[PDB]
Amino acid sequence: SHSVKIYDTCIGCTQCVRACPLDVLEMVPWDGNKAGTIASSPRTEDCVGCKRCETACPTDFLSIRVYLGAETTRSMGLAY
Amino acid sequence: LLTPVNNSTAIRWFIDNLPINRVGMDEFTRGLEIGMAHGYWLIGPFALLGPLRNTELGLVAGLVSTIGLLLISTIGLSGYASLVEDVPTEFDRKGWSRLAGGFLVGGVGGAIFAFAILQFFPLVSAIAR
Amino acid sequence: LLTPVNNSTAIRWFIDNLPINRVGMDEFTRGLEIGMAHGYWLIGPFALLGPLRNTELGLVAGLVSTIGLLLISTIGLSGYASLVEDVPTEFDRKGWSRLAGGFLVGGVGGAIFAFAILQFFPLVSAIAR
Amino acid sequence: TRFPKFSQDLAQDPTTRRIWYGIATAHDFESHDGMTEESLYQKLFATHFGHLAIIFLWSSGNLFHIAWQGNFEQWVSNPTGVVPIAHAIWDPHFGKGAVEAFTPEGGAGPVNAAYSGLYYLYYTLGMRFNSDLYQGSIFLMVLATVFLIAGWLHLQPRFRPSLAWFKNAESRLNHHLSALFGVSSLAFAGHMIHVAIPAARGQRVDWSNFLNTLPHPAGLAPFFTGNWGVYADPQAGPPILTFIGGLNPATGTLWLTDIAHHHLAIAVIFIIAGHMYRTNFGIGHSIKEILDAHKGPLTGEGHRGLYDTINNSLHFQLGLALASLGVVTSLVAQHTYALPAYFYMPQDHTTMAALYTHHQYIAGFLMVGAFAHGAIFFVRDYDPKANENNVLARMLEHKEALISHLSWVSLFLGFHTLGLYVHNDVMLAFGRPEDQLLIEPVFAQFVQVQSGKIIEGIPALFGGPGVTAPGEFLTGWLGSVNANNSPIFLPIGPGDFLVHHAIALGLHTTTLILVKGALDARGSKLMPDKKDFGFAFPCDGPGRGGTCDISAWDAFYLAVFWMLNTIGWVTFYWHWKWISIWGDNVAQFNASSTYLMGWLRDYLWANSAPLIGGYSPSGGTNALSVWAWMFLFGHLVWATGFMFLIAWRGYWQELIETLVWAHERTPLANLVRWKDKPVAMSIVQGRLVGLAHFTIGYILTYAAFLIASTAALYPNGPAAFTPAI
Amino acid sequence: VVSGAQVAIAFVVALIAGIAALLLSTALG
Amino acid sequence: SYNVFPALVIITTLVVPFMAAAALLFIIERD
Amino acid sequence: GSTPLFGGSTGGLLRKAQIEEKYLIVWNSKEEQVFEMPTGGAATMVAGTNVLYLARKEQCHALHRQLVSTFKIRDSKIYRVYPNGEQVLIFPMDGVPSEKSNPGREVVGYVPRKIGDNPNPVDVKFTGKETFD
Ligand code: CLA
Ligand code: CLA
Ligand SMILES: CC1=C(/C=C/C(C)=C/C=C/C(C)=C/C=C/C=C(C)/C=C/C=C(C)/C=C/C2=C(C)CCCC2(C)C)C(C)(C)CCC1
Ligand SMILES: CC1=C(/C=C/C(C)=C/C=C/C(C)=C/C=C/C=C(C)/C=C/C=C(C)/C=C/C2=C(C)CCCC2(C)C)C(C)(C)CCC1
Ligand SMILES: CC1=C(/C=C/C(C)=C/C=C/C(C)=C/C=C/C=C(C)/C=C/C=C(C)/C=C/C2=C(C)CCCC2(C)C)C(C)(C)CCC1
Ligand SMILES: CC(C)=CCC/C(C)=C/CC/C(C)=C/CC/C(C)=C/CC1=C(C)C(=O)c2ccccc2C1=O
Ligand code: SF4
Ligand code: SF4
Repeated sequence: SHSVKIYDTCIGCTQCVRACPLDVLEMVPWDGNKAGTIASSPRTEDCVGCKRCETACPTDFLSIRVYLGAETTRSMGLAY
Repeated sequence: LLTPVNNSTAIRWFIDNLPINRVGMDEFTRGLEIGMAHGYWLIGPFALLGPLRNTELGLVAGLVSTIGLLLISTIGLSGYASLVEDVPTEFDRKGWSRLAGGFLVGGVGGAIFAFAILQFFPLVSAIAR
Repeated sequence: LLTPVNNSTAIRWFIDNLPINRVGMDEFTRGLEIGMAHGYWLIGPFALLGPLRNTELGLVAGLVSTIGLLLISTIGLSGYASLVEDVPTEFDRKGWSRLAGGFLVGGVGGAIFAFAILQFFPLVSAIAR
Repeated sequence: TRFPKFSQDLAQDPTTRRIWYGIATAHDFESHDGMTEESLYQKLFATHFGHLAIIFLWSSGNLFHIAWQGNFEQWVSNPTGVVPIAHAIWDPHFGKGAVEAFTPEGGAGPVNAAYSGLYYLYYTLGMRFNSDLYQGSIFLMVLATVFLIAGWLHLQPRFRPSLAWFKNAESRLNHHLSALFGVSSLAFAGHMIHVAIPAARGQRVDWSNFLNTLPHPAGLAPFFTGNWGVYADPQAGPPILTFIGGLNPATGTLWLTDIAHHHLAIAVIFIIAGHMYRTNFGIGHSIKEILDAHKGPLTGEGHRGLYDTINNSLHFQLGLALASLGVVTSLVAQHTYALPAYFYMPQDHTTMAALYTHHQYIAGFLMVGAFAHGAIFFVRDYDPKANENNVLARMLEHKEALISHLSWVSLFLGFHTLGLYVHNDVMLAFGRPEDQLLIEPVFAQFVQVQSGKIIEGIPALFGGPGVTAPGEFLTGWLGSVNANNSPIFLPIGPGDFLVHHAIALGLHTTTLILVKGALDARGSKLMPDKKDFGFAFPCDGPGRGGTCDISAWDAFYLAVFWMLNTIGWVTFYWHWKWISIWGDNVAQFNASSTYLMGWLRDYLWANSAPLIGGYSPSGGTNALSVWAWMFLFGHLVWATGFMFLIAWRGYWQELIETLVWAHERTPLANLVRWKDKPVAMSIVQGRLVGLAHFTIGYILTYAAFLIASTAALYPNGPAAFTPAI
Repeated sequence: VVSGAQVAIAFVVALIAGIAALLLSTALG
Repeated sequence: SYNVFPALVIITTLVVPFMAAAALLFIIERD
Repeated sequence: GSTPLFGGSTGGLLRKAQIEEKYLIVWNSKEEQVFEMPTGGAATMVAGTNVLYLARKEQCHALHRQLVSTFKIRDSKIYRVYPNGEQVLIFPMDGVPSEKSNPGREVVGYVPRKIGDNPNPVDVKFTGKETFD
C-alpha cells in the first residue's frame, strides 16, 4: 500500500479530497490554518497511487505526498 | 455476455464429454485420453516436415521428436500440478498430478501408435499381394 | 546426532524435491518419474556389458534385460504395497500400489527411450550428411 | 509467495512484478530486510570470493578448450600460416554447407577461430606445449576452489571479520599496494626472467628444470653487490633487464627484457608505496590527518570529513573504483595498439580490432557506472552535516554553474563540429571539395613532436626528447616513433581533427547527463524532495507540467545511449583509420573522413560486403555466415528495444487485461490458472528492458561487423619495421 | 595432447570446484 | 583431433536448462 | 525436571519409540556430575530432577544400577511411555525395593515342589499344559 502523508503547509482547500478517485482522503478539523481543516488519509489501502491529489494541491511545495510502496491487488488497480 | 458460440447445445454436449470434462473419469484416464489424442497427431508435422523427412529414418526421427515435445510439456504440467493448491477433485494437486502422468503415458503412446501406423500402413493391403 | 551431512540446506532442498518427497504429487506420477529415471540409466550396463554387447542386437538384448529387471523389482514393490497397511497418504496401501504401477510404466518407458537414443543417436547429426 | 525472501514488500505482491523485481533487487544488499552494516560487509567479502572464482573458472575453460580443441602447438610451429582456434563447434542444426565452411583446410571438424588474443598471450609468456595449457587449466580450477572455500570459510561464525576489520583503510592500502600490486608485479618480472625470456631465446625452462637453470650466467652475484649493469650487458651473457625503448623491429612488439625491467621497477615503487600508511607499528600516515590538513581559503573546509564520508559509503568507494578502472581500461585499449606487448598479435588485425573495441566498450560501461554509484551515494549515503562546507558539499552548492557550463561546452562543440561536417558534405555534393573546412590538428602534432616525431612545420619547444628524456631508451624510442609500419603516434590530418571534437562532444555530453543526474539526485526545483523517493523511481506523475524521467536512475538510462554513441564514434574511427592503414588506403581515409557521406559509403557500405555475403542463394555459406546472422540478429534486438522505449506501460496493461479476459473465458484453457496475476512491466522496467535490448543489439551488430569485415578483407599483415635514423 | 585421462582428471577437479561453489552459494543465501 | 562430447552439449545446453527452469519455477512459485 | 546434558548419539531411540513403547527414567541428583549413557558416551546429570528417554527397560535398569553403584542415587523411577502419551510406572512397583521382603506382595510363579518332582512330558502329551505347572 502507498503512503499518503499530509504536511503542515495544508491550507484546507479540500482540492486533493475532491480530486481523489478512490475516496482515500477526507477533511478533519484543525487549527493550523484559517480554514480550520486539514486533509487526512485514513483509507490508503485503497490508494492506487495515481497522484491526482498531488496535482490538485496548490501549495508551493505540496502539502500532500504520495510515496509508492508495496503493491497489492487494490493498489495495482486490478479488476482480476 | 451470452452469445451463440457460448450457448450451442451439441457444442455444449461435446465439450462436456471431452475427457477433461467428462463425468465419472479419473484424472489419470483423463490425461491418458488427452495424451493419446495429442501424441497421435503431433508426430505428423514432426515426421513430414522435420529435417530428416526425405530420408528413410524420417518417421523414427519424428517419433523421438514428438516424445521430446511431450516430455517438456509434461514438465510444465507436472510442475503446475505441484504448485496449484486451489480447488477440489479434478483441480486437486494430486488430481492435476495424475493428469500429468496420464498425459505423458498417453502422449508417448499416441506417438508410438501413430508411428506404427505410418511405418506399417502397407500391411493393411498386404493380403491382396 | 546432528551432522553436516544430515543438515545441508540445498541438500535438504534437493531431497525434498525428488519425486518421492516432492509436495503436490500423486503417487502414480511419483513412481512414473522414478521409473523413468532408473529405467533410462539401467539399460547402460545391460547394453554395454551384457553377453550380446559385441553383436548388432546388443541394444535390443539390453532393453529386454532392463524390462526384466524392472518387472521383477515391481513384483517386490507391488507385493510390498499390498502388505504395508501402515501410514496415510503416500504410505497408504493404494498409495504405494499406484507408485508401483507408475514405477513399472516409467521404468520400461525410460529403458525404451534410452534404447531409442542409443539406437538412433546418429540421427542427431544426420542433417550435415 | 516467499520469493523474494529478502523483501517482504515484494514477496506479498500478487502479480508478476514480484518475480521481476526480486531478480532486479537481489544484489542491492543495503535495501534488504534485516540488513545490518556488519552483515553487509561480511556478505560482500564472501561474494567477492565467488566472483573471483568465476574469473578463474572462465580462464581455466579458455585454457582447457585451447589445449583440448585448439591448434596451439601447430600454431607455435607456424604462427603466420595457422589461424588460432577458440573451440570446436558441435551444432546439430548445421547442414553440410555449414560444417565444411567452419572446417578449416585439411581439418577434422568445424571450429571457431579465436579473436581473444589468448594464443599471443600464452606464447609470449613462454607456453609452448598443450601440456603447458592443460596444467594452467587445472591450476586455475584449483585456485578457483580455494577462493570458493575461502568465501565459505569467512562466512563461518569464527572467521567472519568484524566491521572494524573492513574499515581498516590504512592496513588494506598498505597490503594492496605492497603485495597485491608490488609483489605480484615482482613475481611477474620473475616469470619473465626465469621462463618467458629463455623461451624467446629457445631455451625451455619449466618446473622440472628451473631450480637448476640460471636466468643469467652471473646469477644473483651482481644483484647483491650493487653491480647491476651486468644484467643489461650483452658481453656478460644474454641480458635480462634492459631499457632499449621503443618496439622490437623484428617483431613490432615491446622488448621482453624491457617488460621485465618495467615490472621490476614498478614493483619497487609499489612496495615502497605500501609503507605509507599507519598500521600497528607507530610509523606511517593517518589518512584522516592528511585530508584534514588540506584546507585552503577558497575551498571552505577543504577535505575535512571526507575520510568518514568515503570509509562509510560503499557507493562512493565503488564509484571511485569504477572510474579508475574505466580510465585504466581505456588506457589499456590506447596502449595495446600503440605499444603492443604480444608476439604475432599486431599481425592479427582482427584480434587488434576486437581487443581495442572490447576494452573501450568496457571502459564506457565502467565510466557510466562510476557516475551511477556517485548518484546513488548522494541519495543514500551523503550526509550534509558531516560534510559541512567541505569540497563535496561545495560541488552541490554551485551545481547550476557546473551543469550550465557543461551544457554550454556540449552545445559549443556540437553546433560547430556537426556544422563543419555538414559544410564539407554540401561542398562535396556541389563539386567543391577544395572549399571544405579542413582544420589541421597542429596541437596534437605538437604533442607528437615533443616525443620526437619529425613533423616539418611544428616546433619541438624544449628542444626535443634529446633534451627532455635523455635516457638509455632514447635511441630505440626515436627509431620506433619515426619508422614506417610503426603504430606509435599515427599521422593525423583534418579527418582526425573533426572526429576528435566529435569524441570530445560525446565525452562532455555523456558527462553532462551523468553529472546532472548525480547533482540533481537529491532534488531540483521540479522535485525538491527527490531523495525521499530514492535512486530509481518512475516519475512523480503528470502534475507540475509532467515529470517523466526525473530520477537519477533515468539520467543513467539516458547517458547509456550517449556512452554507446560516443564509444561507437571512437571505435568507428579506430577501425576505419586502421583498415585504411592495413589495406593501403590511407589517402582514401584522409579524403573521405572529412564529410559524413564518406563515413557512410567508404566505411559502412564498403566493408559490409563480405559480411552480408556470408550466406546467399547464389554462393551458399562461408565462415562469415555466423557473423552475417549475428549482424541481422543485432539489428533485430536493437529494434525490439525501440518497442519498450517508445510504447509505454498503460497501452500494454489494457492489452493484457483483454488477454486475461480471453484466458478466463476460453474452454479447456480456463481450467489452467496463473498463480501470479499477469501485469504489464513497470515503468522503470520498460526503460531497463528497452535499454538492454538496445545495448545488446548495438554491441552484437558492431561486433559482427568489426570481426567479419576485418577477418575477410584485412586479416593479416607484416608488423616488422625498419627503425629510423 | 589432452588425453582421455586428462579430460577425466579435469572433470574431477571441476566437480570439487562445483561442491565448493555449492558450499559458498548456500552459505550466501 | 575434432574432440567433442555431443552428449555433454545435449545435457548442458538442453536438459539442465529445462531442469533449472523447472527448479526455478518451484523456487519462485512455492508457498 | 530436565534432560541430562548430552550432545546426542546414534545409539538412542528408533521408530519403535514412536510407534510401540519407550521408557522414561526419573532420578534426583544433588550434584552435577558425569555419568555414562547406556546408549554410549558420557553425559552430565543436572543438579535437580533428571528425565531421560530410553529404548528398553533393560537400558533404564542398567542406568539405575549405575546410579546406585557409582553415585549412591537410590530413588530412581522407571516409566513405560505409550505412543498415545500415557505413562505407566513400572519400577519400583510398590515403593519397597524388590530385594527386601514386603508384606503385601502376592507370590507369583510358585511351584510347591522341588524341581525333580515335575511330571514327565508323556503325562502332558496332547495339551498346551506344561510340566512346570
Ligand atoms: C562562420 C560561421 C559560424 C556560425 C554559423 C556559428 C554559429 C554559432 N556559434 Mg560560433 N563561432 C564561430 C563561427 C560560427 N559560429 C567562430 C569563427 C568563432 C570563434 C570566435 C565561434 C565561437 C563561438 C562561441 C564562443 C560561441 C559560438 C556560438 C554559436 C551559436 C550561437 C551564436 C549566436 O550568435 O547566438 C546569439 C547570441 C547569443 C545567444 C549570446 C551571445 C553569445 C556570444 C557568442 C558571447 C560573447 C561573449 C564573449 C565576448 C565571447 C565568448 C566568451 C569566451 C567563450 C571566449 C551558433 C550555432 C555560441 C554557442 O556555441 O553556444 C553554445 C557560443 O557561445 N561560436
Ligand atoms: C542524431 C541524433 C541526436 C542529436 C543531433 C542530438 C542532439 C543533442 N542532444 Mg540528444 N539524444 C539522442 C539523440 C540526438 N541528440 C538520443 C537518441 C537520446 C536518448 C534519449 C538523447 C538524449 C540526450 C540527453 C540526455 C541530452 C542530449 C543533449 C543533446 C544536445 C547536445 C549538445 C549539442 O551537441 O549541441 C548542438 C546541437 C545539435 C547537434 C542538434 C541539432 C541542431 C540542428 C542541426 C540545427 C537545426 C537548424 C535548422 C535550420 C532548423 C530547423 C528549421 C526547419 C524546421 C525548417 C544536442 C541538442 C543534451 C543537452 O541538452 O545539452 C545541453 C543532453 O543533456 N540528448
Ligand atoms: C472431423 C470432425 C471431428 C474431428 C476432428 C479432430 C480434430 C479429430 C482428431 C482426432 C484424433 C487426433 C485422433 C487420435 C486418435 C488417437 C489414437 C487412436 C491413439 C491411440 C494410442 C494408443 C493405442 C496408445 C497406446 C499406448 C502405447 C503404445 C504405449 C503406452 C501406453 C499406451 C496405452 C498409451 C469432430 C469429431 C470434432 C466433429 C466432426 C468432424
Ligand atoms: C551431475 C549432477 C547431477 C546428476 C546426477 C545424476 C545421477 C543424474 C542422472 C540423470 C538421469 C538418470 C536421467 C534420466 C532421464 C530419463 C529420461 C529423460 C526418461 C525419459 C523417459 C521417457 C520419455 C519414457 C516415456 C514412456 C514410454 C516410452 C512408454 C511408456 C510411457 C512412458 C511415458 C513412461 C545432480 C543433478 C544430482 C547434481 C549436479 C551434478
Ligand atoms: C559523481 C560522483 C562521483 C564520481 C566521480 C567520477 C566518476 C569522476 C571521474 C573522474 C575522472 C574520470 C577523472 C580522471 C582524470 C584524470 C586525470 C586527472 C589525468 C591526468 C593526467 C595527467 C595530467 C598526466 C600528465 C602527463 C601527460 C599528459 C603526458 C606527459 C606525462 C604526464 C604524466 C606528465 C563520486 C563516486 C566520487 C562520488 C560523488 C559523486
Ligand atoms: C521470468 C519468468 C518466471 C519467466 C517464465 C516464462 C515466461 C512467461 C516468459 C515470458 C516473458 C515475457 C515476454 C513476458 C511479457 C512482457 C510484457 C508484459 C510485455 C508487454 C510490454 C511491452 C511490449 C513494452 O514495450 C512496455 C514498455 C514500458 C512498460 C511496460 C511494457 C510492457 O509491459
Ligand atoms: S494517489 Fe490517487 S488514489 Fe491515492 S490518495 Fe492520491 S488521488 Fe487518491
Ligand atoms: S493537501 Fe493540498 S489539496 Fe489537500 S487540502 Fe491541503 S492544501 Fe488543499
